[PDB]
Amino acid sequence: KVFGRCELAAAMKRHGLDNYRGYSLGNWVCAAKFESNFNTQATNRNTDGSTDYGILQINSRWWCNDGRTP
Amino acid sequence: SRNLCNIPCSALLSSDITASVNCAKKIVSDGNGMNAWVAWRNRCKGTDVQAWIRGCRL
Repeated sequence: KVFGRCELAAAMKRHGLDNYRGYSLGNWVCAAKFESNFNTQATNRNTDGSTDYGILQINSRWWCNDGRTP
Repeated sequence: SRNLCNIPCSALLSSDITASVNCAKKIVSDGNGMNAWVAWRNRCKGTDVQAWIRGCRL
């Protein structure tokens, strides 16, 4: 799913990201924008063999299991 | 390979961002904050980020 700018903002605020750890909502929407272009299906492989996943491009080296990262 | 968020990566591709949000909350609390996201640090940090929610009904 490719979110709309304001749509994602609403979704993130609802999930408690606004001001989470001192980071205002705009930071998260900006991050999602340039990391995945608001596309939840975005994937990107890195040279170390890990892959980044989702709207926020979370890395497989230490955050999630994809069954192919050392 | 560590699985600190305890979830299959495929779960982070869902149209429901609950999984991604919960894991991101763990990442940002880790220590380097949002600097953990390369694009944020190079394209968001130090800019008028309020602009990204302007015109929205929050």
